[PDB]
Amino acid sequence: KVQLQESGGGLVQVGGSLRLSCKASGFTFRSSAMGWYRRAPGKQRELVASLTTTGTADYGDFVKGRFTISRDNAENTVDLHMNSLKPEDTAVYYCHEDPYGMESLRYWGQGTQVTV
Amino acid sequence: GGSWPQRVVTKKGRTFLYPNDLLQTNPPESLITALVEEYQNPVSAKELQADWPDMSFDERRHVAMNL
Repeated sequence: KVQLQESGGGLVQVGGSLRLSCKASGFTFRSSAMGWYRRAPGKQRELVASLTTTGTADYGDFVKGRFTISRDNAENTVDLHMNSLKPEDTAVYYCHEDPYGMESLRYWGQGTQVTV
Repeated sequence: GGSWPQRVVTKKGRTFLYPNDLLQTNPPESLITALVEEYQNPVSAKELQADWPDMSFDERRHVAMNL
């Protein structure tokens, strides 16, 4: 059964860096997209970063070269290294796995808080 | 009333016999047809057909109910 475990959130004040980590438990589908969305309070859920099994990355507009997304398929994990963080980046960050890169099959993590 | 196994229709109109059609070496034919013609994604169909024998029941159910 797919469980998505998130870790690495928490507070760091402006200009800092964090590593969000997400490990996908269960089946390792031959192709999948993994990434992160965020929800700031009262606002609408946004895509932060995503990466397929082939290796292509997709970033939200606001990222602007600040973030790096990597994946270690051996352990079926994905890590987000965030740099130069700012007050606007404070939100709840949710991990997601999309079997075969399809939103209809998406699993969600429970969400991890990041605070500047 | 009510019986077992049960005919299932999903929120998106997929039909299979539950649980039998999810306990086989091949995925339910409706799901293969859905990926090919509805989504126009034969790649997904080929890959689901390949992963299915190794997929646990929870994951087959997850796919069947949400595809």
